[PDB]
Amino acid sequence: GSASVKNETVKLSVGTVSGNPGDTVKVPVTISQVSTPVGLICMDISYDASKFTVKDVLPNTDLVKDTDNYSFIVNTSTPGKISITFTDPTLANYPISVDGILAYLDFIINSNATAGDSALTVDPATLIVADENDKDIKDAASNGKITVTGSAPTS
Repeated sequence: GSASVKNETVKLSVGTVSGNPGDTVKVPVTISQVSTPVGLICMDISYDASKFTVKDVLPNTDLVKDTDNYSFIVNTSTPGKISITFTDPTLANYPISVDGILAYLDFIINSNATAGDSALTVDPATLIVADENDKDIKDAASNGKITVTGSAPTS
């Protein structure tokens, strides 16, 4: 009924994870309350480049399919910024209108990283979630918070 022909408010959610210095932490970006197929996703992750270091990111292939159609775009910007963009032209074949995790962000917590809570600032302006009707339909709050335990003498 109210989906596709009607656009809803898609929540982009992230949570709080914990890790140790030298431990690799994976931050899942959760997409919730989606019913209309999304096609345009862009997000800038501005994080602490000294405390964390991104390895790579895992796209959820349930949602993002046939990434070879340039549906998967990751530009590793100047240290601390990750420009991630998922734009899929294959949205009629694969309608991302189902919930789950969008992508998993893998960050290594640095050896010299200080304990405490440090959140990853996902830039809300560069964060764009538009469907095939090109409407930004996101209720988004995304600051992936990583609680560094600091389980060591110090680091």
